[PDB]
Amino acid sequence: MKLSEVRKQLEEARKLSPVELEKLVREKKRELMELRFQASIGQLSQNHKIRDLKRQIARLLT
RNA sequence: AGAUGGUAAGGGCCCACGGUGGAUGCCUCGGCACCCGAGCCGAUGAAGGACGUGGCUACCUGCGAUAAGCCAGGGGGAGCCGG
Ligand SMILES: [Mg+2]
Ligand SMILES: [Mg+2]
Ligand SMILES: [Mg+2]
Ligand SMILES: [Mg+2]
Ligand SMILES: [Mg+2]
Ligand SMILES: [Mg+2]
Ligand SMILES: [Mg+2]
Ligand SMILES: [Mg+2]
Ligand SMILES: [Mg+2]
Ligand SMILES: [Mg+2]
Ligand SMILES: [Mg+2]
Ligand SMILES: [Mg+2]
Ligand SMILES: [Mg+2]
Ligand SMILES: [Mg+2]
Repeated sequence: MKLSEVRKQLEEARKLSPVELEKLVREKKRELMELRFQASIGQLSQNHKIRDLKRQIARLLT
């Protein structure tokens, strides 16, 4: 389900949409690096975090 | 004075049981022929590729930095994150 709650308001992100969507896409991309960094060091990441964070940015990126 | 036994280093034929080898039978995811259908793609970048892409990924498959995937419509009704 996750998606709906998000993707719905992701469109609703039409307050300052495209611009806020760029800003948003970045924070989502920084959180990703932090993740692959912590996953890099070994015990400090638990999988799906990255997958879900990726696919999020993909629709987020629309 | 004479006469004729035994020995098998090894060999040979036969029997039994194995080793090696992959014939024979059965099998079939594939192939073959015919018939019917269907018949163009490309600068809106084709055909075909290269390098990438998974939390751990050698290869195959998929995909393309939104990267085994994103959106929506339809199908479907308990399982799902390919091999
Ligand atoms: Mg989805
Ligand atoms: Mg005598
Ligand atoms: Mg005698
Ligand atoms: Mg003998
Ligand atoms: Mg002897
Ligand atoms: Mg002997
Ligand atoms: Mg025996
Ligand atoms: Mg034999
Ligand atoms: Mg034999
Ligand atoms: Mg066949
Ligand atoms: Mg043309
Ligand atoms: Mg191609
Ligand atoms: Mg590949
Ligand atoms: Mg697909």
